[PDB]
Amino acid sequence: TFGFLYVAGYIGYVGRQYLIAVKGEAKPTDKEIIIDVPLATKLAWQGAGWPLAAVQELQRGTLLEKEENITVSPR
Amino acid sequence: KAGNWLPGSDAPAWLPDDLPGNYGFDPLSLGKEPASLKRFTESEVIHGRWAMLGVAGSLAVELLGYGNWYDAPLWAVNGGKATWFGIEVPFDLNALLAFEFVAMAAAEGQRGDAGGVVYPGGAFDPLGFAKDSSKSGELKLKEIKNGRLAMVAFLGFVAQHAATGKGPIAALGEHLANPWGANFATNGISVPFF
Amino acid sequence: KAGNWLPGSDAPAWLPDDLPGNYGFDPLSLGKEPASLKRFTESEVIHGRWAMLGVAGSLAVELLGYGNWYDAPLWAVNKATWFGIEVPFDLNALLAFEFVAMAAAEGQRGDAGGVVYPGGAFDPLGFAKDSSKSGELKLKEIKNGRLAMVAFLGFVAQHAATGKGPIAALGEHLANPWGANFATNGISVPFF
Amino acid sequence: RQSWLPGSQIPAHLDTPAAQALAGNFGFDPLGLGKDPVALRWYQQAELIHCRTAMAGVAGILIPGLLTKAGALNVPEWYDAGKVAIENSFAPWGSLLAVQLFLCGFVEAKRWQDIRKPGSQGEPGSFLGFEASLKGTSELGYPGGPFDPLGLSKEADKWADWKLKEVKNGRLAMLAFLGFVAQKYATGAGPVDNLAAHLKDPWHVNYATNGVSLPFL
Amino acid sequence: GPKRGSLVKILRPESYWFNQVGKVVSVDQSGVRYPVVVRFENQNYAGVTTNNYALDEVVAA
Repeated sequence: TFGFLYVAGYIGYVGRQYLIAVKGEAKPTDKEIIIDVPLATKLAWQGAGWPLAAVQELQRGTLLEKEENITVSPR
Repeated sequence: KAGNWLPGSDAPAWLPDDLPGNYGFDPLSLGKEPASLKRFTESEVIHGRWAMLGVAGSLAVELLGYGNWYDAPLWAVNGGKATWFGIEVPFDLNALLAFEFVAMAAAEGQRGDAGGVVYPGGAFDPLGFAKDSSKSGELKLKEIKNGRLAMVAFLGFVAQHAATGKGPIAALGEHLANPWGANFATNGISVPFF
Repeated sequence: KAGNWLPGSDAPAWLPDDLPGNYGFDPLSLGKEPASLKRFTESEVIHGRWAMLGVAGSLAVELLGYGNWYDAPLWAVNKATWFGIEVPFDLNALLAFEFVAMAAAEGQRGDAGGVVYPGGAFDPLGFAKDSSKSGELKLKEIKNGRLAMVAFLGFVAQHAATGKGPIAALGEHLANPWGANFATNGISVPFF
Repeated sequence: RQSWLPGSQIPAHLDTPAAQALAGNFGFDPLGLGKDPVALRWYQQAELIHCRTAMAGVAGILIPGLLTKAGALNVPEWYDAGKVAIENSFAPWGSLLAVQLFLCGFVEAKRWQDIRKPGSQGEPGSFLGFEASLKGTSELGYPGGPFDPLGLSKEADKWADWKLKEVKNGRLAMLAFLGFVAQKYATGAGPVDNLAAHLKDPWHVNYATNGVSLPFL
Repeated sequence: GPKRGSLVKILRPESYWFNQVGKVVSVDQSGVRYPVVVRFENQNYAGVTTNNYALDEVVAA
C-alpha cells in the first residue's frame, strides 16, 4: 500500500504540474493535444519531491482553489 | 493572565486579562462566546473545588489507615458494614443513598437557583476573607490553580490504580524505593511497546 | 572594580565601577540587563554567606573530631549527636522543624523587595553605621563568600574522588605533595 | 562562482541575495525544492541540525573505535555498543529512553518557538534570567551567549570561514555515517576494519568485489 | 462604464460565464438596457463566446 500511494501521488502531482504549466499558455487546447516533450521530462525528473512540495503548499494553503469556481444557480 | 501560558506566544482576543487562572491558554478557541465562556469559568471553579475536597478526603483516609478511595465502596457494594474514622455507621446503604441523593439534589437546586454567582460570600464567607476585593483576587487565582491541581491529582490517582491497582501512597513509596523500577514505563501498561 | 580582573583588558559598559566584588569580570555578558544584574548581586551575596557558614561548620566538626560534613547524615539516614552531645529527638521531627523554620525565614526575607543590607536589627552592633567601612566590608564579604564557595567545591570534589575528609587529604598533601594530589589520584584527569 | 556544475544554469531562487548569502551555495538544486523563501529557510535550519548531529555522531563512532585499535580504551563495535551499554547500565532502557525524550523535547520546542518568532523566548520575565542571552544573534541557526562562549562570533573576518567549514564538515559527516552503516550492511565489519582491508588491497577490497552492492555481476 | 478590452467578471446568474471573467469589447453610450459587450474564451453549450450585459451584471475583475 505504501509503495502504491507513493507512485500514485507522484503521478497525480506531476500531472497537475504539467497541467498548470500548460494552463499558463496561450494555446491551451494545442498544448493539450501536442505536448512539450522536454518540459514533461523535466517535471518527471522533479516530481519525486511531490509529497514535500505538496505539504509545503498546504502549509501555505496554496494547493486549493478559492470559492470562485462556477456554481449552479441553486448552489 | 497570571503569566504567558506559552513563552513567545500571544493571547486570545476574546480572552481578557482580568481573570484568575488565566495565562493566555485557549489555543483551540472554545470559550470565544461570552455566555459559554462565563459558564466555563463557573464550571471550572466548581469542578476544581470538588476535586480539592475529594483528594483531601482520599489522602485523609489513606493516611489514617482506612484503605484508599477505591477501598471505600467495598464494604457496601459487597457484604460489610459502614465505618468512618474507624467508627461504624449504624444505618442502611439504601438509607445513606437516598439521604445523600435528596440532600445533594436540594443543594444543587439551590445553587443553580441563582444566575451564575461564583462568589456569594456573606453566609458563604462568615469570616469575611472576601471583604478586601484584592486579596480576594489573589485568592481566586490561587484557588483556580489549586483546583486544576486537584483535578490532575485525582487523575493521577485513578490512572495509577487502573494500571497497577494500588493506593496512591502505595505507588508513592514504590517510586521512593526505586524510581527506576516503579514507574509507568516499568509498568509498561500506560505505554505498551516497552 | 576592586582591580583589573584581567590585566590589559577593559571593562563591561553595563558594569559600573561602584560595586563590591567587581573586577571587570563578565567577559560573557550575562548581567547586562539591570534587574537580572541586581538579582545576580543579591543571589551571589546570599550564596557566599551560606557557603561561608557551611565551610565554617564543616571545619569546626572536622577539627573537634566528629567525622566530616560527609559523616553527619550517616547516623540518621541509617542517634543524633552534636558537640559530642546527643539530641533526644526524632529524625522526622528535626526534618519538619528545620523545613518549616527555613520556610518562614526565607518567606520573610523574600517579603522585602531586593534588600541586601537591612541592618538595624540586622546590625545590632552598628558596624554598618559608617557607609564606607561598610563598603570595604561588602568588598571583603563578597570576596570571602566566593572563596567559601570554591572551598566547598574543593571539599566535595576531593571527597567524590578520594572519599576522605578535607583534613585527611590536607595531611596527605602535607606528607607528600608529589604523592598526594589529583594527578597522583589520576581520577580528576584519567590519562595519567 | 563556485558552482556544483559548471556550464549548467544556476537555479534562480538559489541565485538570490539570501541564498547565495546563506552559506556554501553552489547552485545545487536540480529538483528545485527551495523556491519558497520560508521553505529554503527551514531547509537551511534543517541542514544545520543534520550537519551538527552527524559531526557529533561520527566523532563518537570513530574516536573511541579508533583508539580501541590502540591498546587502551577497549570499546565494542558501535552498533553492538547499545547492547553493551544497556548491559553495563542500571536503569531500564525504556525508562532512560522516556527521560531523554522529555529532555530533548523541551529544548527542541524552544528552537521551534524561536524559529517561529526570532524574538519569542526573549520574552522578558518568562524565565528568571534566560531571556537576556536567550535571544537570537540575528542569524537563525546561530544563537548566542552560551552558544559561542569563547566569543568567536564577534570577529567578522573568520565568520564566513567558520560557516563554510561548518557546512562542509557537516555534510561530510553525514556521508561518513552513511558509508559506515552501508558497509555494515554489506561487509558486516567495522568501518576501521573495512578501511584496513581496502588499504591491504583496494584492487579487490571494494563494493565492486562485495557482490552485494552490485549483485547482477 | 468600463473600458474596451478590459477584463470584467460576469455576475449574471443565468449566464454561461456566470461567476467567471470576460473581456469588454465595448459598451454602448445609448439607452440600451445592456450596453456592455464582453467576449469570452471558452464557448457556451451554444458555442457563442460573447454576450451583451448591463453594467451591474459585470464587475471590473
